[PDB]
Amino acid sequence: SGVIKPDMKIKLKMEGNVNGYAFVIEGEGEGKPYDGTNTINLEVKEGAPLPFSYDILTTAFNRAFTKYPDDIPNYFKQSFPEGYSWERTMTFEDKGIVKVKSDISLEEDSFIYEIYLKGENFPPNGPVMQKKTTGWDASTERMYVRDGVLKGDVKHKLLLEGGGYYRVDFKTIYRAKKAVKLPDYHFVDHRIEILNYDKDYNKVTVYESAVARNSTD
Repeated sequence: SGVIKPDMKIKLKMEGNVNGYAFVIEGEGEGKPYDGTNTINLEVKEGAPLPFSYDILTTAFNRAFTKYPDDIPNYFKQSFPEGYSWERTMTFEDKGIVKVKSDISLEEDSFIYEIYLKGENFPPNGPVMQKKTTGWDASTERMYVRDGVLKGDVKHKLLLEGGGYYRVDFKTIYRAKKAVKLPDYHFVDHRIEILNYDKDYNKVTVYESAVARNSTD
């Protein structure tokens, strides 16, 4: 049988620092790895109230939760039980930058994430530090092998209060902790949202769906 069950739990901890503000968030959730869906409930443990847009954290809160057709090798699911890690750079159009890394492990029927996030150079009157974003657009991530590991690129966008986009390029490198069958170039279509939040985003629920498809259609 599979180490990845059809219903998997999620536990995570993030240590973060954005424009010098340190914080700690813990999360618990669940998802359906084979359906590509996941929901995480986050709680700020240190650093409340967060003085920046929560949207710069949400995509850090696991591509094991991706629906894949059998004919596209699944880099992420094949990596278990050993698991995988990822590191990501998010370059924002006003020169803000987030670097985030996460280690994804498995114990019984929970994935465990250990996340470190550092955001720098956000303008003090920009949409991030002034909490004027409303969420991410739906996106498509381009997945392809480089130097033996899997890269994912996204030409992404945050939506702004009052209309308009705040563009953000994502570059992620995913590293399996064992030899796996490598996929060809393909796409993962995402939609992430904040489902609910309390006043200062101390308690937040995030949902994401993700589905893979070929690059030859």
